[PDB]
Amino acid sequence: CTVITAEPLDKLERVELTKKAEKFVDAGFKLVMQEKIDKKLLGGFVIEFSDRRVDMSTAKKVEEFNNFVNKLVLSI
Amino acid sequence: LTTFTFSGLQDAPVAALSGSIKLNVAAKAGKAEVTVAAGAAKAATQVSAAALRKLSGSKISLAEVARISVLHSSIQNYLLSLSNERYQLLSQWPDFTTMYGKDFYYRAHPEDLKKFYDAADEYYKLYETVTEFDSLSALASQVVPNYAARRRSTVHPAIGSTVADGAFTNFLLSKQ
Amino acid sequence: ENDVPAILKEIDSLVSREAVSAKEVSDAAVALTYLQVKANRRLWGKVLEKAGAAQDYDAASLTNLLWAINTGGVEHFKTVAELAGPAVSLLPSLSPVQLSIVVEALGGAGVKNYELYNKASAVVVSKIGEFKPAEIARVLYGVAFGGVNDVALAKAAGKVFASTEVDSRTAAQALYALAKLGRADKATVDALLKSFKKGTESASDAAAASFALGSLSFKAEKAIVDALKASAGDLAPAQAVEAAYGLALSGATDAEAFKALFGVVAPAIEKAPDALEVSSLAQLHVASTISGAKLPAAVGSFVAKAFGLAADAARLKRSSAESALVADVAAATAVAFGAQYRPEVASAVASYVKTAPDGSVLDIAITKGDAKVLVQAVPSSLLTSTTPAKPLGHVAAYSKVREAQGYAVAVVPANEFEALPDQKAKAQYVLAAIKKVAPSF
Amino acid sequence: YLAPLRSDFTEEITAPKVASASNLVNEWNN
Amino acid sequence: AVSKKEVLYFLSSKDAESSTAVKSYLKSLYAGAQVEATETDASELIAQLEKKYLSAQVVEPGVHNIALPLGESGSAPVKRYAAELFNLGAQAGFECPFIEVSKKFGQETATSETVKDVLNKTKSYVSADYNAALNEVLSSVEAEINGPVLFDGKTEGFKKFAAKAKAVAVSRGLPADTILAYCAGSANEDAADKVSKEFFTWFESAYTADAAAEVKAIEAEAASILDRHLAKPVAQIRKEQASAYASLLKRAETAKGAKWAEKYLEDVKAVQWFDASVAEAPASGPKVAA
Amino acid sequence: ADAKALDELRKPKFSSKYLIQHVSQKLIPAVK
Repeated sequence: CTVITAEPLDKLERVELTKKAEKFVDAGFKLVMQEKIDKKLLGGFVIEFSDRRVDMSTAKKVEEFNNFVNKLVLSI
Repeated sequence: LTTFTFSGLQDAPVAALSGSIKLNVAAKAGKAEVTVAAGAAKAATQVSAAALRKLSGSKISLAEVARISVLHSSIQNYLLSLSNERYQLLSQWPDFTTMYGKDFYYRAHPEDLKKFYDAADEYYKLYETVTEFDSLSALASQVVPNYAARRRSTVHPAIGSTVADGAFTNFLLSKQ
Repeated sequence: ENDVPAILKEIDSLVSREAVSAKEVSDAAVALTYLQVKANRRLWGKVLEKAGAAQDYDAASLTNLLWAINTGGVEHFKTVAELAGPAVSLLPSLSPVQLSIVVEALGGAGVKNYELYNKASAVVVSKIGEFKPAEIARVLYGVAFGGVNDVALAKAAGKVFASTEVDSRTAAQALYALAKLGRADKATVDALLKSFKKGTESASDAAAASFALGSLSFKAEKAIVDALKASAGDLAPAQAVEAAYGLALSGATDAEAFKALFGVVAPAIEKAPDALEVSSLAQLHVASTISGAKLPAAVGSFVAKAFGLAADAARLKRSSAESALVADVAAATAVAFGAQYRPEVASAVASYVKTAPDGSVLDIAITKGDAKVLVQAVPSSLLTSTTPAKPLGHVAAYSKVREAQGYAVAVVPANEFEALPDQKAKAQYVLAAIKKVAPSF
Repeated sequence: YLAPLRSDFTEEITAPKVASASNLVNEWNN
Repeated sequence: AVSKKEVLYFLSSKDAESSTAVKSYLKSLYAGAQVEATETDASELIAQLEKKYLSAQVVEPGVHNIALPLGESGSAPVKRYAAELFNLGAQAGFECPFIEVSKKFGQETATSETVKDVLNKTKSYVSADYNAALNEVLSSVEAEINGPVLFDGKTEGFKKFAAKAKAVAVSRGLPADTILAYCAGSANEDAADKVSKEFFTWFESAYTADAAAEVKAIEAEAASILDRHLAKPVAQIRKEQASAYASLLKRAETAKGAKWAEKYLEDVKAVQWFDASVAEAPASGPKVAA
Repeated sequence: ADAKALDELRKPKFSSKYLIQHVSQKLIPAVK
C-alpha cells in the first residue's frame, strides 16, 4: 500500500488511517503501508494500492466542489 | 454623520457673503438673535447654544430619487454632456438656406449642385439624430452591465491594477 | 415681522435658478441651520444639490457651507466628499478656525481623503500655538473619524490639553476622537476630565464624553453622570442609548440616571421599533443588562433578539484574521482540556460551537455538566493603540452580557496570545486564562 | 433603458480595456 | 422574506431595499416572534461560497447607488467615487482591498514551491505589465542559479532576486520600502506614524488611479457607443431601441413565478410611474410623500 | 397611487440582486 498525506501522520491518525484502508482489500490479506508526503494535498489521504486508488484528499474535494459549482451556474 | 456633532454657536458664521440673502446674527452668551434678510420676507429668530445641539439629533439622510438608478443617471448625464459637445459643432455649420435660391442653381455645375443638395440633406440627418434625446436613456443602458459585472468581483469591488501590484510586491518581498 | 414659511419659500426660490454662486448657496445653508428646519427636506436637498453643483469656492463660503452641513446634520456623502476638492486646494488660504471647521465637517461625514488629513495634520503639528485648543479638538475629531490613525496630532493635542484648561465641549469632542482612535491615553484623559467641573452647557457633549470613557473604559466621573441625569431630554435615541452604553461600560450603578436615559428611548422605540440600527439596539441591551436597568416588557425580549442579530452580524463579517485567531485559540482550548492527536483536536473544536440562548452562535463554548465557560478572542480592532495593549470596552461588555446568560467568560487577547512560540505554550496560556475566571473546570 | 441582467463574478483583476476615442468629431469637421 | 443568513448581512448595509426588508423583519420580531437559529454547520467551502454569493447581494444594490464622476474636473470626485466604493466594500463584508487581495495571494499560493509557481498561479490577479517585468528578472536570476528559485527566503538566490524585484517595483513607481515596512509593522508607533503616512499617501494615489482608470474606460466606452450611435438615422435608432426593449421585456416575461422577473416588471411599473409623476409637475419633479 | 414614498424610490431599479438571490436559493440547497 501507499498512503499519501499533507503532513506526517500522528500515531492515532496512523491507526485511524490503517482501519480505514484495511476496508479496501477484498480478502483476508495483511497488507502493509508506505507513507509519503506531497504538499499539494491539503489534508486527507490517498490510498495507492497500485491496483485501486481512493482520492479522499481535500485537493480533489475542493476541485470537485469547484467543478460542481460551475456545473450548476451554467444551468441556473 | 456620526451620532454626535460638536459645533454650533461657537466659531459660528456671523454674516452673509451674498446680497441675495442677508444674515445678521446677534449672538449673546446665552441665546442668539439671527435677523436674516431675504427678499421681501424677513425672519428674526431666537436660538441658544444648546438649541443648536438639538439640531443633529434626528439625521436628515438625503437620497437621490432617480428614474432608473443613480449610476444609470450618471452615465446618461455623461451621454448628454457628450451630445452637447457634438451639438455645439452642429451649431457651427454654415447656413445653406441662403443658397437655396434659383440664382445659385443655374450658375452651378450639375454635379456640384447635386453634391450641395446631398450635403444639406446629410446635415438634416445629422441634426435629427443628434437631438434624439430620448434615446440616451437606453443608450446608457448598454454601458451599465459590463461595469456592474466589473464591480461584482470575487475579491473586492474597488480592487484594480496598482493596488494589486502593491500587494503583489508586499507578498513577494516578504520572507516567502 | 417674523414669518418663517415666507422666508422658506424665499430660500426655495433663491437657489432654484441656474447659476448660483458659492456665496448664495453657502448663506442659504447657514440660513437653513439658523432656523432649525429639519422638518423640511426637499429645500435641504436643493441646497445640497446646488452646493455640489457650484465650482468656485473661496475660503469662507466653503467653511460656512461645511459648518452648516455639519450643524444642520445633513448626511449626503457624495456632495460632502465633493467639497474636499476646494477644501484641499485652499488649505494654506484657510485660517485656522476655518481649517478646524472644514476638517471637522469632512471628518464627521467620513470623507476618506488621506491627502486632506495629512496636509491638515502637518499644518497642525508645524504651527501648534497658532491654533486654539478647540481648533485642535476639531482637527482631532476630523482626522479620527476620517479613518486616519495619526498619533503625532494626538500627542500634540494632548500637550495643549495638558497645558491649558479647555471647555467641556472641547474635551468632550477630543475624548470622542480618542475613543474613535482607541488610544485610552490616561495621561490626556485625566486632564480632559477636568473640564467637566462647572457642568456642561449641553447634553450631547456629556453623552459623547460618557460614551468616550465607556469605549475607552476608564471611569465615571460622577459629574458627567450628574450632568447627564440632570439633562437627559436633550439627547436623541441614538445619542441617549449611546450614553447609557458608555455609562454601563464605565461601571455605573446610578439607576435613576439609567432610568432617565431609558425614559427617552423606550417611548421612542415603542413609537417606531425599526428606526434605529440594530447596533444601537444591541448597545441598549448591553446597557440594560450591565446596569440592570429594566425596560418595558415588549422592549426587553425584542432587544434581546437584536443583540443576537448583532453578534451574528459581527460574526459573519469576521475580518478573516480574527477567524484565524478563533481557530488558533479554539485549538489551544481543545489541547488544554486534552486532545493530543490532531483528529481529536478537530472533533473537539468542531464540537465547541454551541449556540447561546438568544440564538447567537458562540465560537468556543465548553460545558462541564451544569456550568459553562466561554473563550473569547480580542483580535486587533477591539484593542487600544497604546503600548499597554489592553482590550477596549466592547469585549468587557460582551463578557458582562454573556456572564448574565450563565457563562463564565475568559478573555484571550491577541496582544498576549501571539507572543507564545508553541502550541503547548498557547495551551497553557488559554488554560491559565480560563482557570483564573472559571477555576472549577 | 432596461439592461440584460448578468450575474457573473469577475475573477481576474485587470486593466479595464480603454477603448479608442473615435473619429466622429473629425468626420463631422470634414 | 429571508433565510436569516441573508439578514445578518443586511443589518449593517445602508442600501434602501435591504433596509426596507430588514425593517419589516424587525417589525415581525417586535410582535412576539422568535429569531431562527443560525445553522452552525456547512464546512469551509460552503461558507466561502455562501459568503461570495451573499456579498454580491450587498454590492449590487450598492453599485447602482454610486454616482460615477464622469468628466468631472479635479481629483476629489474620483476620491468620492473610490471612498464610496471602499464603504460599499466594508458594508458587504469584504475587508480593506489591499489586505483582501493579499488574502487572495495567501489563498492561491499556499502550496507553491518555487517562484515560477507563484508567477504562474497568480498571473490573473496581477498586472501583466508587471508580471512580464518579474518574469524577465526571474529568468535573469534563473540563469545565474542554474536551478529553479525555490520559495523559501533563506536562499541567497532568492535574496538576489528580491533585491532586483524591489528595484523593478520602485521602477514601476511604488516605493516598496514603505509598503514592506508598513505591512511588516514596527514596535514604537511614533516611528511607524511616518511610514503609515507614506503608505497611505501611496495607497490613496493607487486607488485613485484605479477608480480613475475605470472612469476613463467608462468615458471611452460611452464615447464609442455614442459615436457609433450618431452615425445612424433616426428610423433605425427608433425601431432598433424599441425592438431591443421589447425583446428584453418578452424575455423577462417568459419567466413566471421567479422573483427576478416579478421584480423586473415591478420596476418597469415604477419607471412608468416616474414618467407620469414628472409629467404631472415639471417644476418639482416626482411626487414624494413626506 | 401617486406620491409613492421616499424609501420606495431610493431603490436602484434594474440592478441584479434577484438573479443572484435566485441563483443562491437554487444553488445552496442543491450543494449542501
